[PDB]
Amino acid sequence: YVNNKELLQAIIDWKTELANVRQNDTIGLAIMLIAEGLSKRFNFSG
DNA sequence: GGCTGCTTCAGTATTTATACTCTCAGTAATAGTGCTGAGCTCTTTA
Repeated sequence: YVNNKELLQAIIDWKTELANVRQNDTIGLAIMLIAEGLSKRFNFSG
């Protein structure tokens, strides 16, 4: 799906900003992505 | 620049497998609750 590392980056960055409102959606798109990919796991998707 | 053929779609005729951890929360059942009366307790003296 998606490089875990870049996600660490984005979230570190929203950490730093929340240390000041919203967050980037890059990480949010990736979240949708990973949710939907897990959905196709084998116990579920049944 | 208005102009005809393809086109795509739309309308007919039972019974679903694997958290965890508090942690709280406020609730509904539930025993604590105290009456009423009354029924027996009891004695009285006429």
